[PDB]
Amino acid sequence: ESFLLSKVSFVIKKIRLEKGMTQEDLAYKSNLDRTYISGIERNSRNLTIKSLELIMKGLEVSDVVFFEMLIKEILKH
Amino acid sequence: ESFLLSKVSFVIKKIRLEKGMTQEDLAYKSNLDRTYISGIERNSRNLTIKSLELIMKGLEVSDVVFFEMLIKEILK
Amino acid sequence: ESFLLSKVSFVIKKIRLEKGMTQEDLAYKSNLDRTYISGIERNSRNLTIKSLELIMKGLEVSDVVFFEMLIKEILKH
Amino acid sequence: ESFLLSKVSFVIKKIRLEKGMTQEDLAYKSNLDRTYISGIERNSRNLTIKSLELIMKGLEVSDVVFFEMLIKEILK
DNA sequence: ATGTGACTTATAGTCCGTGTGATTATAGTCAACAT
DNA sequence: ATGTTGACTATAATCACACGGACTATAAGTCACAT
Repeated sequence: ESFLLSKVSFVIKKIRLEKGMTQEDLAYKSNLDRTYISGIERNSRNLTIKSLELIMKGLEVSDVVFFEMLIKEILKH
Repeated sequence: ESFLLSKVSFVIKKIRLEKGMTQEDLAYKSNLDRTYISGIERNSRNLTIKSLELIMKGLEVSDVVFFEMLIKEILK
Repeated sequence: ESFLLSKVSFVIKKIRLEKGMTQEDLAYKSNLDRTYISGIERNSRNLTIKSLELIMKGLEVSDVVFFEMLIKEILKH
Repeated sequence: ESFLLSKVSFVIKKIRLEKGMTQEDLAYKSNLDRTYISGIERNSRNLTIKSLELIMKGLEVSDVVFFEMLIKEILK
């Protein structure tokens, strides 16, 4: 569907595994539904900047380093 | 409101201006509503990635250039 | 399958709803997985007395009270 | 160990005796292993409902009578 | 008769994830009128 | 030109649940040898 979305959803998962988190921890720490974290990674889903922020806080990661990894993923072949 | 959401909006407005675009024209170029655009720039909207993407295409700016800018703006 | 199991299964759910609990709450307080609580209610799984005991403690109900409702459900038409 | 588990077992042993059965015979009647039964009666086993059901069949006691008894036993 | 121990094998119970209908909050989109 | 106020309607986001596969702990079932 959307170019950027699958990149965002890819990076959320990448970080989540890097930090040895599971989906449902992240769902807690991000103060969003269990199934939403799944749905974001699983398919992609069209999240909101506010929701993205919540997830970033949950990944225990800064806006900045998130976007830095986002850029790197976009740039790949 | 949100810090990120504010910086996003600021960035959208910044790029629109360094390109000498009007809102009217930013909305024409991305096929969204001008009041919608207005709203974002006065930070009254919490856009989705999809929408953000349409706005980048309307600004004629790559995802990467946008985020490069968004990062810099984020750091005061 | 087993006669007693689906009865035990039924009564666990009945109580759980009577107390306005959700599976999530229950598996919570029973310190079992929410998958297992679901599994039990769903497909009448074959639990252990120890696990049943945990569920009773989770339902905030006593041995006695449970077995009294168990007897009732068995007796029904 | 568990409180319930001990009284299940106690009950199983109680009924086997009130009937005049040996373990050997409770095992035969319920098509289970004798050491299996001995284990339960010394309370070294944590039955599943299914197993309990087989032991009730062997004792020839309905679920209801078993639980009526277990309750009474439970209340000291 | 019953009670051990110790040793496989079935399965109970765990852990992480997928996929889904139904409801609620809210973004997406477009009016009217402002300046 | 841009701002703001309601609106309607799509959909983001929530909530309670089912379902699967893979792995770990342990109950199920059977030996040998006590007594």
